[PDB]
Amino acid sequence: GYESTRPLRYGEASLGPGQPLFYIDDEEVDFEKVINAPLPKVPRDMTFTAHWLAVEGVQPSIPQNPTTAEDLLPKG
Amino acid sequence: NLNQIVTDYLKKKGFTRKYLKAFLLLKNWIDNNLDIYKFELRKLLWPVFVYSYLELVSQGYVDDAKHLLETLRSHFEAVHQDQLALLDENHTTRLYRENKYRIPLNQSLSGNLFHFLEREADNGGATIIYILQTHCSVETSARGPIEPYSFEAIYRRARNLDLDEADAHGVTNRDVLDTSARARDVVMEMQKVRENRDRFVIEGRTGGIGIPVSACMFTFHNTLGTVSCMDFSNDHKLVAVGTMDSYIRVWSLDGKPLKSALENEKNLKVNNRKLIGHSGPVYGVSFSDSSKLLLSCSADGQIRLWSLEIWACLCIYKAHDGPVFRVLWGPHGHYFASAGWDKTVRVFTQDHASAVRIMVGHDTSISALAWHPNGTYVFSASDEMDKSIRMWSVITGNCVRIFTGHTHYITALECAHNGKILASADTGGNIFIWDIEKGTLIKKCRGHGKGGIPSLSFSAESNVLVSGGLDCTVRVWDIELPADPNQITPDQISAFATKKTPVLKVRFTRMNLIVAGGCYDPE
Amino acid sequence: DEAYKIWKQVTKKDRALIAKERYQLFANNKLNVEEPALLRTKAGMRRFLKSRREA
Repeated sequence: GYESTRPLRYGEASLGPGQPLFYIDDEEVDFEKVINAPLPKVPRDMTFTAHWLAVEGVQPSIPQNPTTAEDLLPKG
Repeated sequence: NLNQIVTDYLKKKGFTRKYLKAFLLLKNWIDNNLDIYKFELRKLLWPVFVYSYLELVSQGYVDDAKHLLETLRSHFEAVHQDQLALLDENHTTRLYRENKYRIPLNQSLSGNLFHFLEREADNGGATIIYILQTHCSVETSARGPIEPYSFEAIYRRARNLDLDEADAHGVTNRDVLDTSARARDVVMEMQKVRENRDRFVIEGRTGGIGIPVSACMFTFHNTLGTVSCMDFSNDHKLVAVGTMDSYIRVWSLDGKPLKSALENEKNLKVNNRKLIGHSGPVYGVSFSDSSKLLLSCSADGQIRLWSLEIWACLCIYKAHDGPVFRVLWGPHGHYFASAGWDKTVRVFTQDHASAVRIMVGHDTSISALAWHPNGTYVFSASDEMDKSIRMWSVITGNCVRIFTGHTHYITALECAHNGKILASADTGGNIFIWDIEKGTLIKKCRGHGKGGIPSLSFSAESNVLVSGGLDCTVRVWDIELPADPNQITPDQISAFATKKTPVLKVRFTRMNLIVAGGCYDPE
Repeated sequence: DEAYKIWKQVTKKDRALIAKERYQLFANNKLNVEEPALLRTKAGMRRFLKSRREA
């Protein structure tokens, strides 16, 4: 039961001053709500591409490479 | 003092104080030349064969002679049918033996041929050199290359010149120059070739900087973190990924259709395929020495062998208790090794269902494997309380070297192509370079971030190293800095950053060019 | 012709500069060690990408 995609919520109870208790947040629902709900979205199929990361030791400024704006060269 | 302990232990233990190869080589070399020369060089094809065949008949290797004659009959089925039939002692053979073949050639072409033969002397060059010196005479002339429509033939035909004696003597230049349309110093020539070639050797490195390198990146989309392992084939034609969903997926790297030998699958159009049959996550994939066979290992504890011609499993190996983590083909692809959770290193051949060698001595799980380029040694690394590297001999099954010094989980091992240097990487960002014969550490390389360096690769001459990291960077390392002319270590040559793609595999080609692969995470 | 003349008129200065650089590099058939090295940069590749988008 730990593969659920629902968000995990916690509720808080009190045993007194400074004595909190935590319980899992659940709630009874109807079968109509669960059965009639829509399905999630299907992701696209696996694929691959290619591009030049460097040419003769220099990275070109193409959309597929990171921008210069955003520690790679020695400075000793 | 460990030295005192070792000395005491040693003191107390009693220690005192054939022709077809050459023909194919020549054929390929002729195929790789410029067109303007191809007319001349082909004249060498017919003699080298005939005499060679006769030689076998003289040495009693009748079966080899028959095989050679049959294999090369196709190349000459359209011209030499009568001669082939006669060969399959006659007076023609006696004439061949008594009269040495004449092979006219150009001076520069002869020089190129001699230098090429010397350059490949031990791979088949010696055979052709001996055959030419014994049963041939290469009458060299200072003319230009001769072709049916080159300047030489056109000029000679237009001016109605005669036929030169050297080129007079089953196709010959005469039929191209006829109206119907010098000697040699072999052996001495080889000596001169070697003497002159010895004058252009580079013998040091003083000053300058490292070497420029190009990189090509392959990126995988819509994987959702299900990809566990990746591998490239030997010729950079295929890529395979194993996932957490128990299946393997293979793609052709240029998008062309993949081919199947099944009759029903004749002329099928798909450029990727799925290998199904494991029951748990796949943690290793290894291409065999075009690649025909694939090896995989999974968390279910099994090793599987697949055929890439029919795309189906052939054999299952079941020698492990618990998950298998790594599997590796040998340098030439008949032996292979595996390791995993139960702390033992196993060596198999594809011939036998049971492992042929078992290696015991690690105190923890195995996390990395590597072979030696000679095929007789293996390397293993363990984690946790025992972070050491062990070297195993395959003939006996014993350990011969232990390397110590890592304090983080080890992710990769790699041996240099010269068989003398070892490299390892861990999750702290360090790379250790070890001398194998002395068992000592040569040096450390720093600059990668933390998380793991899954892949390393050496260049053809083993003077440069390339590493790929989970910090989304690819880095290049100088194995020896040049002599003084008089966070990151100074031996790094280059670092290339990727666009939100951790690097899983990097490999060097024959040139100063590398290929890397990874999965894109937009978040 | 006329297209050839326009081409020459448009490219003369750059061709002269490149020829002068190459001539200075290899004076006397010897690699002069005091001349600038031949290195690849990012501005030149940006110019190439501009031309490629033009094409």
